[PDB]
Amino acid sequence: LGLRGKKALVTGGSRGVGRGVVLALARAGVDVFTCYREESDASASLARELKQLGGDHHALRADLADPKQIAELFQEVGRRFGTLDVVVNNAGVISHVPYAELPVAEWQRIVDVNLTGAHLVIQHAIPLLGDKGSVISIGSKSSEVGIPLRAHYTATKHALRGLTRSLAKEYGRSGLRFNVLALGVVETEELHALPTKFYSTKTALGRLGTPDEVAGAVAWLASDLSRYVTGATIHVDGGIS
Amino acid sequence: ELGLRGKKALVTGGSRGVGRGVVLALARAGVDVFTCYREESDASASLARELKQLGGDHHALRADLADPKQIAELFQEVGRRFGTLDVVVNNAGVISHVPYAELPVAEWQRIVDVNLTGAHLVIQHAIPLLGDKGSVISIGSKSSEVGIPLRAHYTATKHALRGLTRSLAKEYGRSGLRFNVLALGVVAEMTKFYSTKTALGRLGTPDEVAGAVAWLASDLSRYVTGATIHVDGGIS
Amino acid sequence: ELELGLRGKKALVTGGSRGVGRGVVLALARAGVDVFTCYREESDASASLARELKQLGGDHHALRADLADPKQIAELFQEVGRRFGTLDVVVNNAGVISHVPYAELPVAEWQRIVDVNLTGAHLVIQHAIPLLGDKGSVISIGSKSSEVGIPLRAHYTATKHALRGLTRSLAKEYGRSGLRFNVLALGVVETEAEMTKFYSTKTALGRLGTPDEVAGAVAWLASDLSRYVTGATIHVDGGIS
Amino acid sequence: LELGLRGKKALVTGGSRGVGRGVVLALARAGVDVFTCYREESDASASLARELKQLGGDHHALRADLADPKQIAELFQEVGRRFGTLDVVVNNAGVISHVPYAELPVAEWQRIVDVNLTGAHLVIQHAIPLLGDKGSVISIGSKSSEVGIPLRAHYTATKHALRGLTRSLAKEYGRSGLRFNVLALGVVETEELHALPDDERAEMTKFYSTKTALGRLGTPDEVAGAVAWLASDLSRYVTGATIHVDGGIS
Ligand SMILES: NC(=O)C1=CN([C@@H]2O[C@H](COP(=O)(O)OP(=O)(O)OC[C@H]3O[C@@H](n4cnc5c(N)ncnc54)[C@H](OP(=O)(O)O)[C@@H]3O)[C@@H](O)[C@H]2O)C=CC1
Ligand SMILES: NC(=O)C1=CN([C@@H]2O[C@H](COP(=O)(O)OP(=O)(O)OC[C@H]3O[C@@H](n4cnc5c(N)ncnc54)[C@H](OP(=O)(O)O)[C@@H]3O)[C@@H](O)[C@H]2O)C=CC1
Repeated sequence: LGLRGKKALVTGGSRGVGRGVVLALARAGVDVFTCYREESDASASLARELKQLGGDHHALRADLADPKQIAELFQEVGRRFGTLDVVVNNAGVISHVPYAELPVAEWQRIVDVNLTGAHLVIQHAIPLLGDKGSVISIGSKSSEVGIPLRAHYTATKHALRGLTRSLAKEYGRSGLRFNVLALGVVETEELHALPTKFYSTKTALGRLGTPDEVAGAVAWLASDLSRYVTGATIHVDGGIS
Repeated sequence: ELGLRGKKALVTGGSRGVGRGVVLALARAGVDVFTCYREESDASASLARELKQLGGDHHALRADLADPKQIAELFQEVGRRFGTLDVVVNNAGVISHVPYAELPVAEWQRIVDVNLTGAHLVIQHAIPLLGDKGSVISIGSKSSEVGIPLRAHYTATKHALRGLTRSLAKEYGRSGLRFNVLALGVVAEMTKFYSTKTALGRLGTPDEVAGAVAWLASDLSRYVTGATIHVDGGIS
Repeated sequence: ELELGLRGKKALVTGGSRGVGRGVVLALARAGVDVFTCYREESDASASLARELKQLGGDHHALRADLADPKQIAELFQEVGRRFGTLDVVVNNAGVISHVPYAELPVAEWQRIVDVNLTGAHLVIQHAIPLLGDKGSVISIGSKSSEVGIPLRAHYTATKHALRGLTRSLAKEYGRSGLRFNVLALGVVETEAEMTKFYSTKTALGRLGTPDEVAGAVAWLASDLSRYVTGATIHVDGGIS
Repeated sequence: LELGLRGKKALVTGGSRGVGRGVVLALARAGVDVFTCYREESDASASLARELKQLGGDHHALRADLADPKQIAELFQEVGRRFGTLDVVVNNAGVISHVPYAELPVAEWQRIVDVNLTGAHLVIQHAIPLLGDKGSVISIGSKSSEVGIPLRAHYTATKHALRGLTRSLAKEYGRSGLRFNVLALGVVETEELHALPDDERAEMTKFYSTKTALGRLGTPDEVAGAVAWLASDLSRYVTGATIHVDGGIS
């Protein structure tokens, strides 16, 4: 595996899947740079824990819907890190709106964060990945299945597959690998609600996913054990539907 | 058979290429065809004439699909001239060959605004006009599965059309609306580079696209929704 | 020019006495296609089929032939050669299924599902290729379920998925010879209360399929309107899960 | 984040040559007790047994023609008798041939079906009682089964069948602690290296590297990297999936 000493950027790592991937990479000895949109309890506790671990980690506010802020985020990634080994496009948004009522600004918001943001993050990171780098984008199985009231979400998550596939062709001989992780249903802040079975019935394993299991796949794509894996969609979904 | 005669269709980007073939083939079959283009050209003037000469209630207006209010205007005129729609064909799209590291954000936005947001807005405006029964066809690409250097922004948008279509299929299926994607292949030291990749050894023609479009517009495909139909000659 | 142009063609449809095959056979026949069909055992289904084909005047033939036996596939095609001489359309529709727990699946039941669904489909195609000549459309009946997975039926989905891998190489091999090969991925189709609503909830259209809806797709693939379609998996499944 | 592979017990079919030999040796060097099989006594099988002996611990290599259900029963008598338990199964044994489809004799179709599809099915069916409440079943597939290749339709039919088998088995046994996945391989250099050279000096290598994104063929050890992950608890939520280890070939 050999992750110790690498430098990784993980967008949207203050909550859920991003927070699990960030903390798991850090405990493995990866220098993890992460970002978030707004100062909240989650990012404050995230910085607190990142400091409690031994490593060169950073957590900065950056709204990926604003290309200016992506440029500033990568200014200080190159300032503090200088290089990157792993980029993990994980930041994303979602909303449940009937399609006929979906406002143009909410369509544009989901496109700007989930798709244009991941693209700009990748584009800025290409110079800093160098001779060798692994780019991982978080997709979802739902874009193959289709879910009502979230056509704008599945549109963006499926676009990441088309983006990754062409990028893998373009930069393969440069030593850069691009892949997508197709996620099932991962338990995140369902703990904030009160009474899961609806989705567990759809899985083959009979349980929802955990952010650390996504981290297990991210760690493999970060590792040289996957050095011949590029342009692929890796399903980490428990065989759902 | 297909039973297309009399139905009403909107085909975006019908002045040239694949769109012009679909528009002209649907018109000759007795379909009232409403099409649009981005800029007044010899192709759009030639198109407007050939349409005006057929026994048909055909229309061709200018509408830049990267401008949401030109799309809203386009559908005000479709609603006045047609009142209703049976089939919509998201064909308008753009492509450019740019080294990814050199791709400016504006050219990225242009491909997204036309290929992705445009198709979404056209669909969103057309749903009221389709009523209780309709068939929405979006033009995709086999290249979004293969990957093509210098065109990651293009394959991003064309693959987005599949994720959109799959969710719209499930949202509007019980309302009588069907949503599908046509994955197209390549439509002489260039013809044969692509012919060698095909199973049939030849490039496609717009009228063969019209053959699939016609099937998806008919009740013969009434149980087909949320699908990606490959019209690519088995390429790659 | 936007017409199917099926009148006068010659078609072979395997397993045409019940279910999807019977619907495809009768729909092609009513459209003026001379239909050759087969079945495994003399029943009233086959007797009803022959009586109705006689009532729809045309050069139709319905013979007994067990596709699990390569000797009877060979003779079926001697009869096809005698009576038709040529073929325009082939529909690999015949297939068997059983619900057996995978650990208790006997070798003979596995082998019979393989013999009929896969080896039989392959022998039908191998025998039919000479009869198709310069131009022909081969259609194999697949299933959407082989992408989803169904417990107690891993042998069924194994064979129905194998038809896709066979079809795709066959399209590459014979494309320049004027032969097209495709698969119809079927959803749940009404044939021979709780199950109807159980599967209808999984569709996008909220209803199960009809054999005539399959025939609508077969009709397209048999037509010149699909002359550039080959090596494809066409889904006729109502958007099922 | 660790592969906890030391001490596990694996069965890798067809381990004397090529990809399976790379997977056997890589797993054995990692502290996995590896059971493997082969069809005929060759110098490849003897070389494998000797190199396994230079390692530890107890690896086993036994002849078993998987076109014969009786010899698969023999193989699993010896596995349950020397191991008693399995943690990983890799369906790697496979055959291929170039026959013009119109010339393809029925016995050659049946041979490819017997080894690539029925053989793997019997191996999985015999291995389930030994995998218990936790196990990982990996089947070696091919990217070529979705691109299509002339003169090999019988091969791509069987390699694509493995995906349909795997997906339904994942649904059926997922709640029992068993996971099932496919590794779709690209062009992996094996002893391609003997049908040298000009035929091989860049005719084969260059034609296939042009199709890849990385511009190079795969090695058995890179396949072993994927087999390692799927055998590990880092992939405990990965089941019913087709993992592409193909260098982006298309
Ligand atoms: N939850 C699930 O079931 C699964 C998730 N996914 C995908 O995994 C990824 C993680 O999502 P998930 O964990 O579920 O939800 P999150 O709770 O993680 O919410 C979004 C995360 O990304 C950040 N974020 C949102 N918008 C921005 C923005 N403009 N700029 C920077 N950061 C932003 C958020 O930071 P902040 O706190 O400041 O808002 C937050 O950390 C998503 O892409 C999702 O599509 C798909 C299938 C399984
Ligand atoms: N480029 C590639 O290598 C590709 C690999 N694959 C798949 O990887 C797997 C192995 O590929 P490869 O490394 O080339 O294997 P090889 O063709 O080089 O050798 C096959 C192995 O399987 C053994 N084996 C055990 N039982 C049998 C049996 N009944 N019949 C035949 N062989 C048996 C063989 O033993 P023996 O020494 O007696 O022959 C041999 O060790 C195959 O399933 C293949 O489909 C998929 C895509 C591409």
